[PDB]
Amino acid sequence: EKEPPHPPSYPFWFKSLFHSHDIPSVRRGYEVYRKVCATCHSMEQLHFRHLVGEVLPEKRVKQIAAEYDVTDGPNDQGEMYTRPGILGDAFPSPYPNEEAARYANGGAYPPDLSLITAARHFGPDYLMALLGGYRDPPEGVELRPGLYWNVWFPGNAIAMPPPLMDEMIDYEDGTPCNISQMSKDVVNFLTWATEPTADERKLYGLKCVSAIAIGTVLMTLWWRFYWAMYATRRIDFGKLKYL
Amino acid sequence: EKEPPHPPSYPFWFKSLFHSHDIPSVRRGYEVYRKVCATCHSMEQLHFRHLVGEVLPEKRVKQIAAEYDVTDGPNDQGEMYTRPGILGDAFPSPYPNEEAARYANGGAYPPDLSLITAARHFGPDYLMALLGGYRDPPEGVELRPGLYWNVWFPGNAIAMPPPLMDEMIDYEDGTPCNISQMSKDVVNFLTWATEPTADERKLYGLKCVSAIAIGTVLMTLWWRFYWAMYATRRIDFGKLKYL
Amino acid sequence: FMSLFRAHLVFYRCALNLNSSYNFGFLVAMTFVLQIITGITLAFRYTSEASCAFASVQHLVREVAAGWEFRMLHATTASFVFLCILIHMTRGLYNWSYSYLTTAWMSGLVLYLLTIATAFLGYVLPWGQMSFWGATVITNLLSPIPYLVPWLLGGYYVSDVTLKRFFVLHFILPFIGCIIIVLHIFYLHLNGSSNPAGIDTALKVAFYPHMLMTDAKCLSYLIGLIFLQAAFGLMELSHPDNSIPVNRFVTPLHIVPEWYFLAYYAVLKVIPSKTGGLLVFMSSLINLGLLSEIRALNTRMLIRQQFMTRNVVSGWVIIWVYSMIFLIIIGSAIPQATYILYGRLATILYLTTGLVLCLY
Amino acid sequence: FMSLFRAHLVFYRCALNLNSSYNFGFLVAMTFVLQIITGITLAFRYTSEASCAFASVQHLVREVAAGWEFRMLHATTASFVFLCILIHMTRGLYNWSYSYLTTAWMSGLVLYLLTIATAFLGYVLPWGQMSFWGATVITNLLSPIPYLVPWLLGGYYVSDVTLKRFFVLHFILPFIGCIIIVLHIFYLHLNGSSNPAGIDTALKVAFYPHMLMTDAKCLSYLIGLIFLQAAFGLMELSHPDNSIPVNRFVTPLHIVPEWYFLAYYAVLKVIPSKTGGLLVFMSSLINLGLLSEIRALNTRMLIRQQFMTRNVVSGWVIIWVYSMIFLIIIGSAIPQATYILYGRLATILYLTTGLVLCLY
Amino acid sequence: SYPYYCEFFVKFPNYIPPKDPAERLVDPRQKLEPGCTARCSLWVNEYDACTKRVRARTDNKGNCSGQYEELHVCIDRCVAKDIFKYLK
Amino acid sequence: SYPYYCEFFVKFPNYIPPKDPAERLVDPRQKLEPGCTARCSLWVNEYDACTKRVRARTDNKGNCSGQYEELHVCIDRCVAKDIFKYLK
Ligand SMILES: CCCCCCCCCCCCCCCCCC(=O)OC[C@H](COP(=O)([O-])OCC(O)COP(=O)([O-])OC[C@@H](COC(=O)CCCCCCCCCCCCCCCCC)OC(=O)CCCCCCCCCCCCCCCCC)OC(=O)CCCCCCCCCCCCCCCCC
Ligand SMILES: CCCCCCCCCCCCCCCCCC(=O)OC[C@H](COP(=O)([O-])OCC(O)COP(=O)([O-])OC[C@@H](COC(=O)CCCCCCCCCCCCCCCCC)OC(=O)CCCCCCCCCCCCCCCCC)OC(=O)CCCCCCCCCCCCCCCCC
Ligand code: HEC
Ligand code: HEC
Ligand code: HEM
Ligand code: HEM
Ligand code: HEM
Ligand code: HEM
Ligand SMILES: COc1cc2[nH]c(C)c(-c3ccc(Oc4ccc(OC(F)(F)F)cc4)cc3)c(=O)c2cc1Cl
Ligand SMILES: COc1cc2[nH]c(C)c(-c3ccc(Oc4ccc(OC(F)(F)F)cc4)cc3)c(=O)c2cc1Cl
Ligand SMILES: O=C1C(O)=C([C@H]2CC[C@H](c3ccc(Cl)cc3)CC2)C(=O)c2ccccc21
Ligand SMILES: O=C1C(O)=C([C@H]2CC[C@H](c3ccc(Cl)cc3)CC2)C(=O)c2ccccc21
Repeated sequence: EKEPPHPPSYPFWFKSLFHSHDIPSVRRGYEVYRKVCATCHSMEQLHFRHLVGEVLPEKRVKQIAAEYDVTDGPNDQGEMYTRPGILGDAFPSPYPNEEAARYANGGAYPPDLSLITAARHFGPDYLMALLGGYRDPPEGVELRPGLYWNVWFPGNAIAMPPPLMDEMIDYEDGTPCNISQMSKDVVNFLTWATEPTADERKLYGLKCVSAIAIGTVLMTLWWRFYWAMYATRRIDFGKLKYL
Repeated sequence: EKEPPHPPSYPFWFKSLFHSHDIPSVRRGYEVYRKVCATCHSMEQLHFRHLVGEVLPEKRVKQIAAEYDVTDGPNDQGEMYTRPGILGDAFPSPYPNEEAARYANGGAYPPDLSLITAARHFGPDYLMALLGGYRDPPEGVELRPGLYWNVWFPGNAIAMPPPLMDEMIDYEDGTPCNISQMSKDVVNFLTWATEPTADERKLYGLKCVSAIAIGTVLMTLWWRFYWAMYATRRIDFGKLKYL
Repeated sequence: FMSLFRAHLVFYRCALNLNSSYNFGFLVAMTFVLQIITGITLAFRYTSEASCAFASVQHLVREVAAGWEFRMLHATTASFVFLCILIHMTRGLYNWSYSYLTTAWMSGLVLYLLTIATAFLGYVLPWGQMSFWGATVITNLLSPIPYLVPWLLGGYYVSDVTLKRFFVLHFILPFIGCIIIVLHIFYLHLNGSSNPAGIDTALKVAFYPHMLMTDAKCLSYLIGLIFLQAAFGLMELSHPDNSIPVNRFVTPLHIVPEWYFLAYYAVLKVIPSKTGGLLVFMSSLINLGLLSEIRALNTRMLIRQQFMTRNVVSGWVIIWVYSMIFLIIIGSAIPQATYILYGRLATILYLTTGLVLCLY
Repeated sequence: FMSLFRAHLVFYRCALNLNSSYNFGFLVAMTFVLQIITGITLAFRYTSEASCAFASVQHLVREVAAGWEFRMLHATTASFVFLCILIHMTRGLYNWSYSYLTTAWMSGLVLYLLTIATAFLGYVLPWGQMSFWGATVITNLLSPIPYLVPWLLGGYYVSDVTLKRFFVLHFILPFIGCIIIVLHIFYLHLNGSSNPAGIDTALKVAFYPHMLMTDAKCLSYLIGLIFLQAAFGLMELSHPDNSIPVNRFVTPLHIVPEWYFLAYYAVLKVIPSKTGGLLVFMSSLINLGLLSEIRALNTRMLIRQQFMTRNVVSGWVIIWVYSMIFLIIIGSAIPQATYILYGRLATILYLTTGLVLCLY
Repeated sequence: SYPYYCEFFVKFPNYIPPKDPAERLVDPRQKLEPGCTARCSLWVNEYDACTKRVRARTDNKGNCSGQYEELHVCIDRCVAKDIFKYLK
Repeated sequence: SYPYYCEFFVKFPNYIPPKDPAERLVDPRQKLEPGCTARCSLWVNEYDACTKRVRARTDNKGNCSGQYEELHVCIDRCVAKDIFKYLK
């Protein structure tokens, strides 16, 4: 085994202490995820409820949910059936169980992405590096079929094929499509999905810390107020010196 | 609504304080349950493990479990399959869900019998009475199709058809079959299945209570030992009377 | 803390004529300690999920060594908690203990309220039909204030969230109990106990040899009886209907709370207005509280002798007890006009004989 | 209990020259109270089932109002508990507090053991990869005795039964903590605190006005810092790998305990014999215990001044601290020969400098 | 909670052998029913009375389920005394 | 636990407009790669050295994955400085 390298720091808009997420990037990342990465991965913790008002307008989200068949039941006869998805349903998944997922992916298991940036070191910088990382093998190394070389994956050999391809998807705001752009936008989307409460958390943090610091100044003054009366005291032995 | 009547007390072997269950009756009751009552009811809490050593020998119980197909999986391809039952599996059930059960029984739900005698008033006496209770309607009453008159069921109209029929089943010890005998044996079996730990509980109870009572006698003597020294005391005022 | 132990439980001096009726406090404390032990060891294997709580309780009984014993001891000792408390209360109504043991009597009432709450929270945790519909009823009963009921539930209806918080609350309350017990005993030993004769006397005797042995004797009897009922099941203390899984859209066809709740149930059956219902409980508890300062409600100097022996007039406490038993009887039966009529008669008796205690 | 409050926290008289280094006890107590509040309110919505614990913790964050805040405050305040405890210990190693505060020092050690146990039990409840495999490791570590490990587990392997009893134990232990804290303070105020100068002095001053305000000031700073880290996430205190669901047949490829456990981990990496491993912990804790009666280990009359200011020789406590930090560093890294070599160097230093404290 | 509750002083029958191995291919209840039918005659009387009156009143509403229920509860409570003597 | 950790004093680029609407149908990385390739020349040197020596030794075991990994880590850590100037 070896110590894997550390990724470079990219200037994502959010990684400042005063900045929020960047919602157009999040929309584009969601579009990428739907058109590409949802082929083999899952996000079992996400429901369409989460997108209205935070990322997308309600009407559009309902229309998105309507594109899927979702299973429900039992009915009066005790049978199961399929219906169009609704705002209350979780995202769909491509495989019914882990065994089928491994069967379709040569034995490896595609992890659920509901917390992916919180489940790796350097989070989004690691993911951004990983999506760039595919390269030809070095001299003296060969990989068995259905396995690929990536310079940022630990041990350098990974089961996921090269992920991105130019104009494999398209954007509704007009932005041009290329693997670098898709990388940035999908990493933004997944970082948001890892904890949608981020902006609430940070905006509350700011007020809290500011007020507490003002507090601290006031209490420091109050403490010194009492320090000074005994720090400046005079005690004499035998007879009085000064007055 | 009305107050339903109370059943008569039958002299089941177990309802004495010193008696156990009556295991041959339990075997015969299990046979009845398998051949008849398991057509529409379920016992989801019972596993074949429970029968070895308490009711039946292990070999026979394994052979019983082998008669059923039990579902298991997933396999390497993520598919489910069926296998012969084993000692570790729970009893099978005739319907996949409550909706199908109601669909097959004209809307009514056949309750799970895993605790049936503890889930009714007068328990086994009520069940024994109920299985006897089917009779023709009284003057001025008529019941809609698929509904029956029973003089012990509350409100007198019940959805379960007449349950028992002579030599509808047969016994391996040689006992003759008739509805009364089947009633007694199946009620015995269900009473056992309601809590298999009964005999353990009672045999432990006996030792506990006996020893505690002997205790109580000893402590009573010890308490009186100290009662008597102040109950017999003399106190005089002014001068001494007796000595 | 040893010196305190000796001062209060060894050298403490009582009156010679304290008979068994003064031993039931110790007994309720012991049922508390015992119920705490069995509680904690039940918590180690219980599941607080609406999908599977029921089967969690069944697993203890079916597949765990000595699994059945702790559940049944816990179930049966509750009845003895309440029986001992009621004997303990009636003794002090009979003697007019509250004449001078003012704050002790107040503390007592608070402990009884704590115990009611604890028991009812426990009663929901096995998650059967009776549990679900009981919770529904009592939560609807405290509805008068907006949004308080969905908030306390956690939800628009009784839910897994409700189970989780009921479990935590049932965990916590008993120990608050214990703290209030220490407070109780402080007020008690500040004054000193009363006699059955209700006189002041110098013929005192120390605790350790004489009264400690009587405590021990009664303790033996109680342990005996708990085990008898627990192991053999002589009485049908609990109704069978909690043995059925919950259904949110169908009630059970016959309904009977635990016996220590039947009298209350009777009231909810017979008074027309729901608010009148709730106000009867509030009023009766306020009346009991009011006895703490009975010396002030009159200018005649008070005595503790109620002269109830050989007395054809009997006493208001005895009429109270018989009215309460009658209410339990009617509680148990179906709703029918005649039961309701005698219900209302008994209810009027129960209310009036409580009001009248202040009128010496 | 008000009179006691006044005697011990208002009129109690300290030395004039007590600086901030004597404020960290109060601080650890406050982190205890705070951790208890957040604990209880987390228990109301947590699920103790192996099938669904993980998603239970995720539900708080995703679907509950202010759900995220309590989880993160609870997670982050633990680090401050341990940081404050270590500062608090090192202060008294530096001053040789244990010279006369014998039983206080013993009580301290017991409280630290309680805290380790509490934290580790907590660490299993979110039920991720690191939780499962950590529990596996520590339960295998206490294997020497037959059947004790399947018994404490409840089972042949870490299971839902294990989760249930860990949850109940993590509930209970903190309050036992509180009781031992009262005991701690009894022994402390029996003697009276030491000075930074280690002399006896009559220039005392009362607590309420002067020292209470310093306590309050430091309290403000600590509340500040906890909220800063909790809301913005400046430091990666906890590794990401507990974010992955458990798999019973595959370990995580890289392993890093919580920082307050890394030094211990380092030892388990470098000593060959597993029993030697466990014995190092036992021996070091026994050595710390032995300091309680250091006055007896020699016939020269003892002083508390260690004359560490301006001293080129430094002091054994400082070498201990730096050795411990070095062990944390090595804890964090991968297993490789050179790390193990410097590990063994640091381990020898850590053991020797603890043994040597007795040799004055 | 419990499967059953203990009853004091219950009397447990000895198995009266059938006089013919074929004798209990027919339900023993049939041999106890006549006697009890004779013992519960007052309920038969009242049921027949109600039957007559219901058939007469002519306002086209009436039934005798009460008295029928009482009749059969009586008969069953009689049969229960001897039925277990004939079962193993 | 957290999705990311805050970084101090980060510099956020202004979007350099493409000179031709068609200009970024091709990946901007291609326009940053040459310079960085020139900056990491020592790693190219060592990788080619190891390649030669591995091809020579003739005992039929050898590889140069180390130096390759270092080369590409260098190039990436260079590219990361300017790539976000060309993305919206
Ligand atoms: C015997 C009593 C037992 C009490 C038990 C109470 C219930 C406890 C339940 C919880 C468990 C606790 C366990 C401990 C209990 C206490 C034990 C104890 O020490 O008792 C002391 C007790 C009395 O001691 P003491 O010193 O006289 O006490 C002072 C007095 O209280 C005098 O005190 P005072 O003079 O200072 O008065 C103060 C006042 C203070 O006030 C109070 O304390 C009042 C409290 C009243 C209760 C209020 C609350 C009620 C709440 C509702 C409860 C509902 C429950 C529903 C249950 C339904 C059940 C069906 O008390 C009174 O006024 C009390 C007098 C009441 C008179 C009532 C008269 C009723 C007559 C009924 C006649 C019935 C005739 C039927 C005919 C039928 C014909 C067909 O003595 C004994 O029990 C002696 C031992 C006897 C042992 C006998 C064992 C025999 C076993 C035989 C086995 C055979 C086997 C055969 C085998 C054969 C094989 C072949
Ligand atoms: C300043 C200190 C702060 C301490 C914090 C400790 C950590 C706390 C963590 C938990 C949280 C608790 C919260 C409360 C903390 C206490 C607060 C307090 O009251 O502090 C009092 C503190 C000291 O009060 P004192 O009365 O002097 O205390 C007595 C002394 O201790 C003297 O006592 P003694 O003379 O009686 O001695 C007894 C002895 C007793 O022994 C002990 O207590 C020893 C304890 C040692 C620790 C042992 C445990 C360690 C366990 C392992 C921990 C591992 C953690 C790993 C963390 C990794 C992080 C990366 O203590 C000692 O010997 C201590 C002396 C140690 C000397 C060490 C010298 C090191 C030199 C390092 C030089 C570095 C140069 C780098 C150059 C780089 C060039 C590239 O004073 C202040 O803090 C004054 C307030 C300052 C406020 C400044 C705020 C500025 C904000 C600027 C904002 C700018 C914004 C810009 C915006 C721009 C926009 C354009
Ligand atoms: C099927 C062709 C996939 C598509 C489309 C995407 N992913 Fe995937 N991924 C897939 C497999 C079979 C694996 C296993 C790799 C292994 O070595 O076992 C993965 C793995 C990942 C990982 C894990 C990286 C790590 O260090 O563990 C990540 C972070 C990941 N994949 C991300 C990801 C993204 C962002 C995708 C959309 C651009 C995407 N994947 C698509 C299978 C497939
Ligand atoms: C399908 C033909 C069934 C067979 C065979 C048995 N039972 Fe059943 N049972 C069935 C239905 C549809 C119902 C519902 C009745 C209703 O009114 O809704 C029942 C009900 C019962 C009950 C409940 C009695 C009560 O008071 O609630 C019991 C105790 C019961 N059944 C017992 C029982 C036994 C012992 C059987 C074997 C002899 C048996 N049933 C067979 C459907 C069917
Ligand atoms: C005065 C003290 C207590 C009283 C009166 C009390 C009362 C009850 C009651 C009446 C039940 C119902 C049991 C049933 O219906 O089968 C119950 C159940 C329960 N109690 Fe308590 N209890 C007390 C203390 C405790 C304590 C201290 C704990 C844990 C720390 C606890 C944990 C439980 C649990 C887990 C159950 C569930 C039993 C089950 O599911 O079968 N109890 N309690
Ligand atoms: C957990 C509940 C309770 C406990 C543990 C408890 C405990 C005790 C104990 C140990 C005593 C002294 C010995 C004895 O009298 O048996 C006592 C006395 C007393 N208790 Fe309680 N008790 C409880 C509930 C109550 C209640 C509900 C009331 C009143 C409504 C009450 C009122 C009194 C009074 C008045 C006395 C003293 C009577 C006298 O001295 O004449 N207590 N209690
Ligand atoms: C000194 C006191 C305590 C300490 C040091 C402590 C420590 C911890 C730690 C380190 C965790 C891990 C949290 C995580 O990894 O995200 C935790 C979790 C937890 N603690 Fe404690 N705890 C304390 C008191 C309590 C108390 C008093 C309770 C309840 C009465 C409690 C209930 C919980 C619960 C429910 C969790 C689960 C958190 C989750 O699942 O996200 N804790 N505790
Ligand atoms: C929950 C854990 C602890 C709490 C709440 C606590 C609390 C306190 C408090 C309030 C004081 C007096 C004020 C102060 O010194 O800040 C104190 C003093 C002291 N504590 Fe602790 N402490 C804890 C752990 C420990 C530990 C782990 C040790 C030793 C290993 C220890 C040993 C001492 C000593 C020796 C003193 C007095 C020092 C002197 O007077 O010179 N305590 N503690
Ligand atoms: C028959 O006549 C009598 C019987 C009596 N029995 C007893 C048991 C006591 C008693 C109870 C508690 C106590 O101190 C304690 C407080 C609280 C605790 O806490 C807790 F929760 F109970 F464990 C423990 C301990 C000290 C004394 C009496 O005074 C007492 C008085 C009389 Cl006249
Ligand atoms: C800077 O110098 C000092 C600071 C000091 N700060 C404090 C906070 C105390 C102190 C702590 C607790 C206490 O009494 C209590 C015991 C236990 C409890 O219980 C629990 F759990 F903490 F809430 C509460 C309360 C009484 C006093 C000191 O003596 C003290 C002494 C010195 Cl020299
Ligand atoms: O209809 C009721 C009902 O009325 C109560 C009632 C009994 C009295 C209770 C009670 C009343 C007052 C106090 Cl101070 C404490 C408890 C509240 C619930 C039940 O316990 C119940 C349980 C299951 C199904 C239905 C019901
Ligand atoms: O290999 C380990 C390991 O060695 C420990 C160790 C760390 C030190 C702990 C500890 C040691 C001593 C004391 Cl007094 C308290 C805790 C025990 C568990 C872990 O915490 C761990 C967690 C997850 C996966 C693997 C591992």
